[PDB]
Amino acid sequence: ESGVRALGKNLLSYGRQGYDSIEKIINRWAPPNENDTKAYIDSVVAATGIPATQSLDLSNQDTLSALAQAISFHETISPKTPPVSANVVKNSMVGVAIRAGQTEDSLDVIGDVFNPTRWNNHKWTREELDQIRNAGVLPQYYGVITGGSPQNLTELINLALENQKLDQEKAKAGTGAQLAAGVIGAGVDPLTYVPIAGQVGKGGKLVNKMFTVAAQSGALAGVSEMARTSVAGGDAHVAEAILGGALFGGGMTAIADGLGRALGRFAGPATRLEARETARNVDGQDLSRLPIQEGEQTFSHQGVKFADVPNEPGSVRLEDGSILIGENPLNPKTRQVFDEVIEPERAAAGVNLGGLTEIGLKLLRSENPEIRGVAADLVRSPTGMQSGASGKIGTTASDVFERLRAVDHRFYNDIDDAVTEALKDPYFQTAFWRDSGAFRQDIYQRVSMAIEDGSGNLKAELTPGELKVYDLLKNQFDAKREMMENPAMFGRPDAQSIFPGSRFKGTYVPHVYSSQMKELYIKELGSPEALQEAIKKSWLTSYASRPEVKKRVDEALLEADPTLTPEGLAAAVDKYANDKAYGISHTEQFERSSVMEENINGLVGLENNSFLEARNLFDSVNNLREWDMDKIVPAYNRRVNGDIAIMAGTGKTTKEMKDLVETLMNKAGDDGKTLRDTLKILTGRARRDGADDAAFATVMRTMTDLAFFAKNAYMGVQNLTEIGGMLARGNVRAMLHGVPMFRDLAFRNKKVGASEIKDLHNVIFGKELDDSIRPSKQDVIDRLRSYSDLGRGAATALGTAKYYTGELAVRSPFTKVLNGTTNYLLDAGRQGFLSDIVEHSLTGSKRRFDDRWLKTAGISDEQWKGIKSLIRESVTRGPDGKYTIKDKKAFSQDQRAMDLWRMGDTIADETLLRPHKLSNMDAKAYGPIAKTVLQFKNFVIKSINGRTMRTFYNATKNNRAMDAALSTVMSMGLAGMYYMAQAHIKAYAMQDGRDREYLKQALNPTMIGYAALSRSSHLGGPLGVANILGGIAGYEDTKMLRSSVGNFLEQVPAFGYAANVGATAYNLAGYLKADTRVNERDYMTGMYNTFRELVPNDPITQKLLLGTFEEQGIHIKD
Amino acid sequence: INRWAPPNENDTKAYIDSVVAATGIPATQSLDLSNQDTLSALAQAISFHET
Amino acid sequence: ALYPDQAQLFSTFDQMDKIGLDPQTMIEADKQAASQSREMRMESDKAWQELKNDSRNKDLSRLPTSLDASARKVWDSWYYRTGNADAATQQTQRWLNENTVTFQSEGSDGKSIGMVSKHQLMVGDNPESWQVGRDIIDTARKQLIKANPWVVNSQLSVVESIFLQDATGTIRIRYDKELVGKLYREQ
Repeated sequence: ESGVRALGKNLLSYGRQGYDSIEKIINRWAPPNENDTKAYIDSVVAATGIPATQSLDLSNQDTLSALAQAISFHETISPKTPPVSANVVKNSMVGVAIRAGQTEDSLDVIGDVFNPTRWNNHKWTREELDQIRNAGVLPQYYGVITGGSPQNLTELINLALENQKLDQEKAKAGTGAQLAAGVIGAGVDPLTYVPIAGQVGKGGKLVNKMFTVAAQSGALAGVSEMARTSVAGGDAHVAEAILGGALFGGGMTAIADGLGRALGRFAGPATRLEARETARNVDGQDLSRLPIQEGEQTFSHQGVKFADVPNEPGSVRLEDGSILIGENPLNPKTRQVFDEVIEPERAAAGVNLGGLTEIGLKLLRSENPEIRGVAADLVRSPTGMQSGASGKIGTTASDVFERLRAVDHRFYNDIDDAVTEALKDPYFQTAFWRDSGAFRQDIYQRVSMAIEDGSGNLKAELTPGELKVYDLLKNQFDAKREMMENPAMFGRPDAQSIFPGSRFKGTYVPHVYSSQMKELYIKELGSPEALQEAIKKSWLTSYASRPEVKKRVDEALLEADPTLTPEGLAAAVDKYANDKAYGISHTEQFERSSVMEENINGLVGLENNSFLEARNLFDSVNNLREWDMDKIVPAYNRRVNGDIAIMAGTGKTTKEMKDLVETLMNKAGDDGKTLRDTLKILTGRARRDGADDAAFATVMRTMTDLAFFAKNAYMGVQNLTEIGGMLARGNVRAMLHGVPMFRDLAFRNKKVGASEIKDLHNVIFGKELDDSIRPSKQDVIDRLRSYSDLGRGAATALGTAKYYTGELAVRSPFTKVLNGTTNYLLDAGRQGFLSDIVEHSLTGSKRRFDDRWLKTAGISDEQWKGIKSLIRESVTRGPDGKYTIKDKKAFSQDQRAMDLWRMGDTIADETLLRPHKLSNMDAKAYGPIAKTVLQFKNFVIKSINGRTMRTFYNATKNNRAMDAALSTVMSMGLAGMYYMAQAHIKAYAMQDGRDREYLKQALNPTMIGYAALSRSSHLGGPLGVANILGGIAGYEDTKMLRSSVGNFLEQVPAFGYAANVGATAYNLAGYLKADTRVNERDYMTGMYNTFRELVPNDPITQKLLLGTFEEQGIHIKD
Repeated sequence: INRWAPPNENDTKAYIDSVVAATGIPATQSLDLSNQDTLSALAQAISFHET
Repeated sequence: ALYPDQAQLFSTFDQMDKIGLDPQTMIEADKQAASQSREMRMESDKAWQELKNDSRNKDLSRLPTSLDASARKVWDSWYYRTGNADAATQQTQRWLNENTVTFQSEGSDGKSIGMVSKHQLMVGDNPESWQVGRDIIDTARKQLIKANPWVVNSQLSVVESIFLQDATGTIRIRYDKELVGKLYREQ
C-alpha cells in the first residue's frame, strides 16, 4: 500500500451506508450548485471503465483500489506531470502549442471494450439448457447468451436466431465464394476480404484457372442446394485447411512487397503451393518441379539423396524435383547439420530404435544350446518364407506383440477425435467461472464414475456428447481382461491365467493414488493412524449397505478358510480390511511416483506388477485418486501387452523369465562368450526420451514408397508440412522487430563474458526446478491457491454462502476475458521468481529480494525458516555458475516443496498480472524474465486496442476466437527464447576462435524457426506425437525381415476392413480378426491430427493474425 | 516430347497430335510409366514416326 | 485506377469522343428508363463469378486485380441503359481491350500469357511513350529464355508493379521505370 489509506476507509463507510453509483458519490463529494461536476465525471468514467449509471459493488478489491487511485490524482523535475516512473524560439506556434495542452489520466483498454463487471453469475439448470438445445442454435452463436440473467432468456434466443437467419441469406446470395478461384493472378484482394461464419461443412476445394487447360477442367456442376450437404472426418477437411493456408500466404506476400517498395529494396512458396493443389485436384500436370540434370553434385544422408537448389540457400531438391523450404520438419539437410555440428549429444544414435528384428537376428546366431532353446521360441527367424525348418507350432511373442501394438494406436487416434468433439456442448462454453484447462479432467472423472455405477441413474445425467466415449472405454476395458483370463486363444494349449481373482464379473479401471493429498490430510488429522481408520470405516460401510458386496466377500472368505463359524465373520471382515488399509496409509508402493517412474537402470521392478494389486473386493476413498487418463492408459497398455506376450509365447511368468537371467549369469564367472536387452525391449521399459524425432525420421525415410503406391496422400502431406513451416517463419520475422530482448540475443558476434552467464544459467535452472515439483492434480492447486486468499483477508460470510473453491471471477478481468493466453505468462513468471528465491537463500544477497514479499504472500516465520533450511540442505552452487541438486526423488516428497511453490506462484501472480495500466506498477528492480513478460503483455495490449479486433467484436460478440488466435504467438516465442539461451551457454566453453564459426552456424534465422516449430506444444495435444504417429514402424519392421519374393497374401475375409462400425471394432471379436497392415488412411489421419490447432478448417483466425501483422509491421531484413 | 525435340528448331505441334490420337491419353493428363500398358503403347507410337 | 468509384462518368466520356453521340440523346435515354427498372435478379455476387469463368469470354477471363472495381460498374451502367444481356458483355470487352496491352507466345499457337495497363509502361511525358516498354519486355523475355534452356517446361508469364516469374518461384524479375528512363536518355 504505502499510500492513500484514507479514501479507502472513506469509500468503505460510503459503501456501508448504501451508495450505488459514481454519480451519487461524486455529487455528495462536490455539490453540483458550486463547481461543475460535469467534466469531473467523465474524467473518472474514462479512467476506470464503469459507466456512470451502472451499479457498483464496493466489496471487490478490483472495483475499490481502482476507484481510489482515480480520485487522488485529480485532487493533486516534472516535464509534463508524469504519472509513470523511470524504472518501468516560441513566437511562431510553439508557445501556443505547448501552452494549450492539458494532461489527463491514462485509459483502461480492457474495461472499455469488454465491460466485464456487468456479467451475472447464475448456474443454469437442466430445463434451461434443454430449451437452448431444442431451439436449434449453432455453436458459434453462444456469445450472446453467456453472462445473462434468468429473466431474459427468450429475447437472447430470439436475437441469436435472427442473426443466424441473416447470415444464411447472405451465404445464399453467394458472397463468400470467391476464395475458390485462388489469389495469385486474378482473384480476391487478400487484405480486403471478410469471411462469413457457418459454411464449415458445405464442401469446397481449390482450383486455379491459370495452371489448367479449359478442356481438362470442363465447368462447375452448379452450386450446392445449401440444405442437404454434409462432410466426413478427414477426407474432406484437408481441402479446406489448405484453403486457409492460401489466404495467409497471399496476405504475407502483399505486406512484404509494400514494405520493400516503400523502403527502396514469401513469393516462392505461395506460388508452389497453389500450383501443387491445382494439379492435384483435377489430375493434370505438376508445373512446380525442377528435375536433376546430369553432371551436378549430389549427396546423401541416411539413404536419402538430394542436391542443392540455385538462388535459394537453405532449400533442397528430392530425386523427382520436389522442393522443400529449410524450415520443414522433413528436410534431410537440417537434421544432418544439427546432428553433425550443433547438438552432437542428442546424436542419431541416442534417438535410434531398430526394433525386434535386428536384435532377433543377432540373438539367433549363438552356440549355447540352453540359450537357443528359448531363442527359437522368443523370436521369428527369417529363414522361412515357405522354407522354414521349424516354428510351425503357432504364435510366438513377436506376432502377438506386433498385433496388439498395431491395434492400440488406431484406438488412440479414435479416442482423440471422440473427446475433442464433446467440448462444444452449451454446458462448457457458457461457464466463465472455471479455468479452461480442467475440462478434460472433468469429462474423464464423470465418465469413469458412471462406468463403475450399477444402478444406472448416473448414466442418465451425461450429455449427448459423452455416450460415445463411454462406449469406447467400456469395450476396450472389457476386451483386455478377457484376453488376460485365457491366454490359450493364440495357439499354445498349456498356458495358465495371470488375472488375480476371476470368479465374479465386473469392469476394472486402474487405481493410482496421489501423495500431496495424503500429506495434507495427514497434517490436518495429526497422525498417520487417523487416515487408516478413516479408510477402514469408509470401506466397511459398503459391506453393510449392499447385498452383492456381502455375497462376494462371504463366498471368498469361506473358500479361503476351511473352518466355518457364524460368529467368525465379524472378525474375518475386520482382519481382512485392516491390513489393506495399512498398505495405503503407511507406505508408498501404490503412489504415482513409483508406479509411473520414468527411467530404470536394469531390471529392478519386474518381480511384481503394481497395477494389479490395487484391486479390492469392497466398493471417501475416491478423494485420493487421479482422473487423468491421457497419461495413465498407455503405460497400463504397455505393461499388460508385455505380460500377455511373454505368457502366451513361452509358458512362463515374467518372474521366471527374469530370474533365468541371473541363473545363467551365476555360471558366467569364467571369461567365456542380449537376452537382457530382448526382455527389456519386449516388456516396454526402454528409454523413450525424444521419440518425436524418431517419429518424423520414420516418415522421412519411407516417403518414397508412399509416393510409389499412392498419390493423393503424397501431395496432402507435402502441403500440410509446408504451411506449418511458413507460419513459423512469419512468426519469427514479426518477433524480431517486436521484442527488444529477442533482438539483443539474436544479433551477437562473439562470446559473451563475465556477468551475463549467471543470468543465462538461472534461466535454465528455473524450468527444471518448476517441472520437478508442480502438482499433478487439480484439487491440490485449488487448495494451494485458496490458502493465500485467506492469508490476507476474508470474512465469515465468505466462508459460508456460495464462494466455492472454484475461482476465476475473483481474479482480474484479464483472466475472465482471455483465459487461455494467461497461463503461459503466469508459468513464465513463476519460474522467474523461484530462482531468485533460491539465489537469495544461498548467497545472502539483497539486490533482488524484498521483505514486503513475506507480508504480501502470507508467509509466517516458521514456514520461511523451514524453506530456507531445506534449500540450504539440498542444493549446491558451483564457482562455474551451474546449479546441481543432489537428490531428486526424495526432494519432491516433503511438505516444504508445496510451501515454496505456493510462495513463488502467489508472488508472481500478484506482482505481475494484477495491476492494470502502466502507471500503476511499483517495483524495486526487474530481472531477465520480468522484462520479457512485460514486453509480451505490451504487445497484447497494443493488439487488442486495434481496429480489426474492435470491429470483429462489435459485429459478433464472440470472444472465444481472439484467445485461440493470440495463444500461438506466445507458444512460439517462449519456445525460441530457451534455444537461444542454451546456444549462448554452450558456445562459452570453446577456448580458441572457433566460437565465431559456431555462432555463425547456430544463429541463422531458419535454424531458429525450425527449432521453434519442432519444439513447443503443437504435438498432438496432451497425447503426443510419439503416440499419434508411432504406428508406421510396422512397415519398416516388415521390410527388413525378408530383405536381409512372394507375400501373395491370403484373400481378405469377405468382411473387409474398409467396413467396420465404430465402437464395435475394439471388443474381443474386433481384436482377433482384424487387418494389421498400413494403408494411406493411416498416413492422412495421423498427419491431420498432428497439425490440428495450428491449421484449423476455418479462416477467421488467419484473418485476425493478418490484420495484426499489417498494423504493426515486420522486419524486412536486407 | 519437348525434351526430345526442342520447340524452336522444328514444329512439335503436329508431332504431338499424332501421338495423342494413336495412344488415347490427352496431352495435359498425367501418366504412370510403371504400368506396361502405358509403356509399350508409347514405345510403338514413336518408332514409327522416326522411320 | 486512382478513383474507382465513379467509373460511369468515364463510360459517359468515352462515347462522346470515340463514337460520335451527342449528349442530348443519352440524357433522354436515362430519363426514359427511370420509370422501369429491369433488375431481373442478375446483378449480385453470383452472376459476376459465373460470367467471369467462361472460356467463351476471352477478354473478361483474364483481368488485372486492379481493374475489377470499374469493370463491374461499366457493365451495370450498360445493362441499365439498354435491355440486352449480351450487348453489355461486348462493350465492356471493347473498353478493356482499348485500355490494356496483351503479350503472346512464340509458338504457332497464340495463347495469351499476360495483360498489363498503359501507364505502368510509360517512359516519359510524351503521351505516346508506351510503345518502348513493350519492346524492352519482349527483348528481355526472348533473351532470358535462351539463357536457361529449361524454362519451356514451365510457364513464363507477365503478371501485374510488373513481374516476370515461373511456376517454380525461382526466377523473379522487376521492372523499374526510373532506371529505364535514365539509361534511355544516355543511349
